[PDB]
Amino acid sequence: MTEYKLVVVGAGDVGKSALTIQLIQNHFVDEYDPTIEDSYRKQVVIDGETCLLDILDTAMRDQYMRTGEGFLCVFAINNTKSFEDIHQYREQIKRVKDSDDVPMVLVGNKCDLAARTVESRQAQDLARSYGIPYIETSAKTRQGVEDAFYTLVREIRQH
Ligand SMILES: Nc1nc2c(ncn2[C@@H]2O[C@H](COP(=O)(O)OP(=O)(O)NP(=O)(O)O)[C@@H](O)[C@H]2O)c(=O)[nH]1
Ligand SMILES: [Ca+2]
Ligand SMILES: [Mg+2]
Repeated sequence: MTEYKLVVVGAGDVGKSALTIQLIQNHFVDEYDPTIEDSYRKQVVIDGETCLLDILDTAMRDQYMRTGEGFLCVFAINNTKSFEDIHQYREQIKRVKDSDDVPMVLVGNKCDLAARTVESRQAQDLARSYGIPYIETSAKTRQGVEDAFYTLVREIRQH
């Protein structure tokens, strides 16, 4: 079966682990729940293709990073700095992959919140400038979580 190596990156506490554990185990990380594990493997069927997903939940990180085939770049919609950090995460990925054209989706997480400081349009516009999809997610409600990871798999297949 086909394999996909996915890497989840982003600033602290944006929800990298929550998104990954929600996709892998269908439960929501809260305050004091374990996010010590950094790697996850899951067999899933995606558009009729049985897929083996390796997911690296980032906190020898560079050797792991270089092997990623696609990247979820995550910020939280109530964390302006995490959104401003995205450009640096993308630049790092581009350098370690040695490519201007890496499968990537921009994820705006925590879209369940009743107040936000990062507007959807400005994330939409940044993603357009990168040529990549933008998906708003909630690891809490599961909204868009499968959409984000599967869209990333589809971007890797398009590559
Ligand atoms: N309301 C809400 N809170 C969320 C959501 N996703 C994560 N959180 C909360 O945000 C905090 C950090 O989540 P976590 O997944 O650990 O983030 P992280 O990016 O893995 N942090 P770290 O860099 O420490 O690995 C936790 O309190 C978690 O419950 C979400 O979609 N909605
Ligand atoms: Ca293999
Ligand atoms: Mg984490």
